[PDB]
Amino acid sequence: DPTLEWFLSHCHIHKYPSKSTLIHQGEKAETLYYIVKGSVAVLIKDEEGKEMILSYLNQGDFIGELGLFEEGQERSAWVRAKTACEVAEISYKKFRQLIQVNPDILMRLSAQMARRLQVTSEKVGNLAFLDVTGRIAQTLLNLAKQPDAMTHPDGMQIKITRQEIGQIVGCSRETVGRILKMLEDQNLISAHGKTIVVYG
Amino acid sequence: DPTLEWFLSHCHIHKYPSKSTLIHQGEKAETLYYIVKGSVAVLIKDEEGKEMILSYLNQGDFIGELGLFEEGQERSAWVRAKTACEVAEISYKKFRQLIQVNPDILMRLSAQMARRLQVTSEKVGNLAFLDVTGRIAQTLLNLAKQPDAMTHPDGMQIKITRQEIGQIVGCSRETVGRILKMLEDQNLISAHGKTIVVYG
DNA sequence: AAAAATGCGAT
DNA sequence: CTAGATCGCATTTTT
DNA sequence: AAAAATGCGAT
DNA sequence: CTAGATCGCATTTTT
Ligand SMILES: Nc1ncnc2c1ncn2[C@@H]1O[C@@H]2COP(=O)(O)O[C@H]2[C@H]1O
Ligand SMILES: Nc1ncnc2c1ncn2[C@@H]1O[C@@H]2COP(=O)(O)O[C@H]2[C@H]1O
Ligand SMILES: Nc1ncnc2c1ncn2[C@@H]1O[C@@H]2COP(=O)(O)O[C@H]2[C@H]1O
Ligand SMILES: Nc1ncnc2c1ncn2[C@@H]1O[C@@H]2COP(=O)(O)O[C@H]2[C@H]1O
Repeated sequence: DPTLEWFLSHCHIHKYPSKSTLIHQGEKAETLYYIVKGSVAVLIKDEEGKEMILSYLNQGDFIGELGLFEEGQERSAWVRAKTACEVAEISYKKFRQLIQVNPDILMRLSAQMARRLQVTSEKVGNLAFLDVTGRIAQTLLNLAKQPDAMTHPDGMQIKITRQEIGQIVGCSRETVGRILKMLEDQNLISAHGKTIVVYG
Repeated sequence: DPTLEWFLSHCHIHKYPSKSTLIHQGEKAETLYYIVKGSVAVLIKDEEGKEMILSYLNQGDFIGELGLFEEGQERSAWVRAKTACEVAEISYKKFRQLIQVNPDILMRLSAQMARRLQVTSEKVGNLAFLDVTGRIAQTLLNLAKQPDAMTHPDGMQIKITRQEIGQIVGCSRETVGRILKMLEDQNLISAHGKTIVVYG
């Protein structure tokens, strides 16, 4: 779209290698991010260090928008890179100015926030209403419908650790591994290492 | 603020008695709400009918904003009145027009969405990281810091059923009642019926 | 060759 | 009862 | 006088 | 093991 090259034209483009940190929880927020290319993960932590992924984010997504509305706000979560990234970055102070010339970009953001709120809420009912099995099941399903999913003769093929599915459904990596074995025991999937074939 | 009487001036003011439904899950969303007075509850459901409160909302809060950004969107949750209410209502079609004359009101909304996303996320870690006891504890604490909380000689006094705390922390009313007894067993609170004194 | 991820499995 | 978290390391799977 | 909310407590 | 969900109704607490 037209207003994109414009917005982009006023941003600092930065790169972040996979596994790195773009945003740190608790720090003063003054910057806005826009993923130009790559995937990141939004995570929160417990006192011990156990992580909980709240979302994944991709091209076309803004990051660090939450601290843009109320003075002296802190980052609400850690944001780490899943792959290599190319993020457009801009100063809140700056951004505020762009949306005056054109509030339409502010709209584009608010929409995202709306979608985000929808899914988080959806994620709340999930933790409240489904048991691990169901949560893992719904996850392999979502994962398989993703574009980065590999096409395989018996269904779709994904790659991910028991550990990370655990940080997604909110359980222990041990519980994942066991539910996994059961889902295979029931001929629903077929896992070998990080590779899981979700049968169709 | 000035832009308020303005926005308000273009809304239909409606009243809703306590226990009633302002928004129904799954229906076509075309209206925006603004709580002028009163408290509501945002809830989602499981196939059985068990409810899960995602939030409470008060004066100064917008409701039904999520379906305002993408064409043909459906309400994401039920919104029910906790008390009697006076809600300002307006057509999305209309609203869209007000934020052109003044995108500043759109800002006010987006902020709310930001805060909402923060707390829901906070609520996700809670379900993932805390056990019922801890969740109930954090809840009586929050409830007691609320303005509608009654001031009592030994601390703060709140009124609420075991059933509803359950729909808040996401557990069975039976589990609430038992944790309650334990918290009293430990001289932390003192419950008699819907009344609970959270000792200070 | 390492660093990460796993599973044990009886509590 | 039913569903999950633990634990310290050696064994196995991935960068 | 009802309608709602509770607790049983052994599984 | 530790933490929670169940179940059908009579008893108790609230509108
Ligand atoms: N309730 C939870 N219990 C345990 N781990 C959790 C929870 N919620 C999120 N997690 C995280 O998810 C991870 C799954 O695998 P791990 O056992 O290695 O470590 C777990 C934590 O880091
Ligand atoms: N629940 C969520 N879902 C999706 N993205 C989120 C969520 N919570 C936080 N984020 C993103 O992660 C960012 C962390 O820092 P900010 O608070 O600046 O802004 C946050 C959002 O961009
Ligand atoms: N995981 C859950 N298990 C049971 N009830 C739940 C859950 N999440 C939300 N709830 C709701 O919270 C209510 C608490 O009291 P009830 O047992 O009457 O009914 C429960 C459901 O309506
Ligand atoms: N997680 C949430 N926290 C707070 N309010 C919410 C949440 N999810 C939905 N709502 C509100 O409830 C409304 C239900 O209908 P809408 O989707 O129009 O818009 C929704 C929001 O106004």
